[PDB]
Amino acid sequence: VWKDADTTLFCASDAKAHETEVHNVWATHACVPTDPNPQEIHLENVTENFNMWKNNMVEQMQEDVISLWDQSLQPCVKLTGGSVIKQACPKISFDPIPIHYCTPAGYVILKCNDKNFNGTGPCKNVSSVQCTHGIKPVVSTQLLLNGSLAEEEIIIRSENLTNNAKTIIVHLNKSVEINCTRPSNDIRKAYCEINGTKWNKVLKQVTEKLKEHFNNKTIIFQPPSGGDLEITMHHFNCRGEFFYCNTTQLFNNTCIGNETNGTITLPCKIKQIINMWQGTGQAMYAPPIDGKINCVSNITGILLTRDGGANSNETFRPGGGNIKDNWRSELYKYKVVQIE
Amino acid sequence: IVLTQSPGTLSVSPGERATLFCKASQGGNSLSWYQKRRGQPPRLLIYDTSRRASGIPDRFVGSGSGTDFSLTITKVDRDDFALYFCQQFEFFGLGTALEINRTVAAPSVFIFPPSDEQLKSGTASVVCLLNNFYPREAKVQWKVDNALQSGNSQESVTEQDSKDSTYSLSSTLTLSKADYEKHKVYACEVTHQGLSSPVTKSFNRGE
Amino acid sequence: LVESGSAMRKPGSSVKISCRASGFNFREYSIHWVRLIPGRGLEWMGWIKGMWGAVNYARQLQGRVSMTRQLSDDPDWGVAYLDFSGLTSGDTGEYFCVRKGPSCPHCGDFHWQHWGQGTLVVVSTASTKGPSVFPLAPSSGGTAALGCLVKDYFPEPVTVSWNSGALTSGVHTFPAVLQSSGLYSLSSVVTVPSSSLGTQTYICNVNHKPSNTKVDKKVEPK
Ligand SMILES: *[C@@H]1O[C@H](CO[C@@H]2O[C@@H](C)[C@@H](O)[C@@H](O)[C@@H]2O)[C@@H](O[C@@H]2O[C@H](CO)[C@@H](O)[C@H](O)[C@H]2NC(C)=O)[C@H](O)[C@H]1NC(C)=O
Ligand SMILES: *[C@@H]1O[C@H](CO)[C@@H](O)[C@H](O)[C@H]1NC(C)=O
Ligand SMILES: *[C@@H]1O[C@H](CO)[C@@H](O)[C@H](O)[C@H]1NC(C)=O
Ligand SMILES: *[C@@H]1O[C@H](CO)[C@@H](O)[C@H](O)[C@H]1NC(C)=O
Ligand SMILES: *[C@@H]1O[C@H](CO)[C@@H](O)[C@H](O)[C@H]1NC(C)=O
Ligand SMILES: *[C@@H]1O[C@H](CO)[C@@H](O)[C@H](O)[C@H]1NC(C)=O
Ligand SMILES: *[C@@H]1O[C@H](CO)[C@@H](O)[C@H](O)[C@H]1NC(C)=O
Repeated sequence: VWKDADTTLFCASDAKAHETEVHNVWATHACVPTDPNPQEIHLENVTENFNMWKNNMVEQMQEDVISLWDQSLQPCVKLTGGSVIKQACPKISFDPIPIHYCTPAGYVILKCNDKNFNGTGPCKNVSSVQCTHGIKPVVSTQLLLNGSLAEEEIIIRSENLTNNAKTIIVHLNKSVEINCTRPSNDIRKAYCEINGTKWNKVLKQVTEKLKEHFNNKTIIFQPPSGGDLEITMHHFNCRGEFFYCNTTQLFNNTCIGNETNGTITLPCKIKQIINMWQGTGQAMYAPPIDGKINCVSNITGILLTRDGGANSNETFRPGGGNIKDNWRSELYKYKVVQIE
Repeated sequence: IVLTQSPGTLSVSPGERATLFCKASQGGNSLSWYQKRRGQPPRLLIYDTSRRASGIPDRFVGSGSGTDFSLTITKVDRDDFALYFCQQFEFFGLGTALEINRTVAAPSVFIFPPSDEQLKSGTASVVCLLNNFYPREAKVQWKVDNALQSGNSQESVTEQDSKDSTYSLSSTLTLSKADYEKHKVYACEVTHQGLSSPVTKSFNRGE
Repeated sequence: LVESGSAMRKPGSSVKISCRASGFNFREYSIHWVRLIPGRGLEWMGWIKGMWGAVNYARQLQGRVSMTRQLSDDPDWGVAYLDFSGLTSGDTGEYFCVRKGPSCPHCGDFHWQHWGQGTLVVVSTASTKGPSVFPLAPSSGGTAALGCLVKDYFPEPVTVSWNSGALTSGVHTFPAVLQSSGLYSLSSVVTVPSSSLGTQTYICNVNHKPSNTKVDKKVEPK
């Protein structure tokens, strides 16, 4: 017997002291070494209600990742609305590492072992674990990178589908690699290669799983209707450089069975003047570094907001923005409770 | 999702109990309620089926489940007579208007011939008044030399005058100078409900 | 929430309505725009986040609407903007900027407790024109009515006072109606005892500010 409670968790990882990489520097003092032998007790005949949209584990992880970026990534000059903060801006190795969240003495994390569980309903097959699995704190928009694939089939996640003001999280069952590349000598010009033959095959499965929640009507995709550059295009950080990828021919689709040259390429650019997700305004970074910048990631999730109005067709446009929704993509089956 | 507000207009005496409806098409959710008095922006009353907002009297009681919803006002105040809208997310209802109920009132029908100064403009407009009446269900016909008009007249009714909760209305029949000088008798048949006989006020061309 | 003043445009034009926001974390809350088109009910047009400015426009207004956010440490500060292109004749009404007022966290993103003062926008092919005044001479037995006919004017409104004030008894100033010519017109009558004719003077004062037109019209019995 337990109750839904909230406490201050501690993070766990495998940060290496020899590594000069940002996440390794942060997780070697703010976290503890990962336990070599994690135990897990499987429990049946016991149900439990979950809610990823009201999970304290997310707000804590959010407060930790924002501290990771305020600790290391220091831009040249930073605007505070009216004042400036001019510091030093040296380049650094940027690559997210798996971070586990555990409970102190007196608390236990509950894990939902239900395959097709979205994150709001009750779970019949629930297990108890001391720590969460490997979660990479990757900050990105529109497309979720380096996460966990669906257990068996695509799972649709949303606070409420009938509400158009709530972002939608898609849990892909099969991943699609992206071959992003910034060649070295045209210095701003970047690339992003996606297998279009398997993209329209995996995007159609997303629609069909979504069409089940919408009275058997057609579904059309389109680029976002507006906003800042951090949300209107595929924003993600790779090798310390902030990428901005146009995904016009990526959400250029319609749905019946499937609908949509060389494989689809996404024109990207590197901006030194970006809007921080820390919520302190706009900042300017040092110019891009020489060499071949390549960022091979994995598409595992999509962030959507249903274009609503007075409709028989539903329009879905990409756009996450709130990175708190990114952690929910993995912390959906976890909840901190207080023992007896 | 279809939000159907019935009946659209409700006559309630100041102190009686009012009951509005909001039968939705797709259920399994909640509903809000918005009040709008003329001259002021709409105000939130009830959110999530049955929850009041800040600075709202307890006389406003919400309820309902599934598809059927209802807004009830225990003892209607004199300031509660306004337009009420219901909301589901982005969708709204057409709105119901709370009306002050009172005894019937016979309209005092008046007719005004167009001015000679007006005839110099090339057009002629004759109007009817029939002010102070209840309810706002009237029927002005406009008959010139026993000829019925349809498509050349506009009426304009005022909201209930709070001092007696009565109406007024004003039907204006506009014609050209050439068509006005062609005829003689201009009548105005009024079919309300006060007195079984349709009151008709008329005048002949000249004086 | 403070919006701009009343604006009037030509058909096929565009209108930019601002919406000053303060007293709340703008980055965490949304600003929706709802228009009240007469006899059609409230219509939700779209919302705008203060964080990254994600927008959700209504399907039946595509290629016509566009919302931009302005900002500035006292965060709360900032202005929301609504752009409305492709103006037709049926887009005339009150346009509100709405927001979930300072209340419960349970309140959804459509439970708006706070409403702006509203922005009236009239779009037509007409132009600013002073009104013409036609006297409604009373008929010929006991308590008859007399009034003034304000015809062919644009735009709203017109203020009608009788005898420069001091006469506010049985006065009925009807709401304006839109003729087929595209110009407004209304009547303003006053019920008066039949024994007070020829001895009492009755004057109506019609005023039209947008076309700077003032008229002191008198009414005599037949
Ligand atoms: C609407 O109201 C009428 C009138 O009721 C009255 O007027 C009010 C201003 C208030 O002063 C009341 O005390 C008055 O009684 C109701 O009229 C009824 O009509 C029938 C038939 O004509 C008559 O037999 C009844 O006596 C009237 N009612 C009373 C209380 O005497 C009418 O029923 C009301 N209808 C609704 C739907 O509210
Ligand atoms: C519950 O989940 C565990 C692991 O996720 C699995 O081994 C077990 O078979 C599941 N229970 C049932 C009844 O399938
Ligand atoms: C999640 O699954 C539960 C099943 O218990 C269902 O009730 C709920 O509507 C689902 N939510 C979404 C967003 O699919
Ligand atoms: C992406 O490219 C398309 C052209 O295919 C362009 O219309 C659109 O504005 C671009 N979006 C950006 C730059 O955000
Ligand atoms: C989809 O792509 C075509 C050309 O490939 C383009 O004309 C069209 O505008 C695109 N649709 C969008 C951007 O919604
Ligand atoms: C995802 O992981 C791969 C391999 O671990 C790495 O190359 C890539 O940079 C990661 N994605 C991001 C956005 O860092
Ligand atoms: C969310 O949707 C469910 C049904 O899908 C409904 O019961 C609930 O009231 C909704 N919540 C909000 C805040 O609209």
